[PDB]
Amino acid sequence: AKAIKRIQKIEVTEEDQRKRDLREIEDALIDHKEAILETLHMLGHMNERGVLPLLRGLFGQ
Amino acid sequence: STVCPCNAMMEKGMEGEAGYLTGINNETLRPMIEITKGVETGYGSILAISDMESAMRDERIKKTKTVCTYCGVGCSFDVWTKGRDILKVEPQEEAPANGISTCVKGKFGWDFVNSEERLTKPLIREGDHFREAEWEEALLLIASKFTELKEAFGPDSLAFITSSKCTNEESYLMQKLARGVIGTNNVDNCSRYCQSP
Ligand SMILES: CCCCCCCCCCCCCC(=O)O
Ligand code: SF4
Ligand code: SF4
Ligand code: NA
Repeated sequence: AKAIKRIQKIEVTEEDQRKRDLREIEDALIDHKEAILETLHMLGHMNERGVLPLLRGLFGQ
Repeated sequence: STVCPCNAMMEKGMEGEAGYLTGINNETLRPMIEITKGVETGYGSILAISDMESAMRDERIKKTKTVCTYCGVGCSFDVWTKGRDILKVEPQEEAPANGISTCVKGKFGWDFVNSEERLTKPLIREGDHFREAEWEEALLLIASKFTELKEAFGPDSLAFITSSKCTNEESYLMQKLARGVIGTNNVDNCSRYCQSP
């Protein structure tokens, strides 16, 4: 066909890009699932032990 | 326990609950106290550490003024609560009717508030049992049946009993419901079996 240069780009809406970015963060959590799960267990123990409430009170007051 | 100036006489509710480091089992906490005692440079240094921790307790322990739900002496006092746990009922000298005085019921008889038997959902009778139902259906059924008996049998076919356990405003609203809403004078409280004479 004849020579053309103009390209009409595909519309990536604000909401579409937001989903792509959030999905990228979701995939990173999925990849580091074990590390997150372990962090949550560790965090749960810090709360059971005196640690998290003590820090909440140290900054609270 | 109220008048004791130290922990020598204390409520079991306070034990292991009030402080951040008081939950540590006595097996581990006892050597900690012995270590600290030996290390200690001066009383003012470790008193400052204890004051900072005492200040931090304000995050956890909530102290709220209340009037005893039991008898007519009208004892008022502060309830010390860490979450839903009642640590101690702390009387105050300013309490107009009782001062620092309390009886077993007001000082220690508050377990019922956290009883596993506490009703948390409206119950609508479904034959030989009670059905747990939404607040909307329970209120809608009370409105439908109260209007039904008021239309067919009159406003005087509906009696209303106020509780002397409940507040002045709750007594006022029960009688405003009976007289102003239903249209009957059929209101009363346990004073009928009590000091009406
Ligand atoms: C110090 C470790 C910090 C870990 C930060 C975790 C961030 C969690 C992001 C959660 C994203 C939710 C995804 C979504 O709402 O679509
Ligand atoms: S706060 Fe200190 S002085 Fe007061 S009862 Fe406890 S250990 Fe004794
Ligand atoms: S503490 Fe005892 S005397 Fe005081 S109001 Fe309550 S039940 Fe009555
Ligand atoms: Na005391």
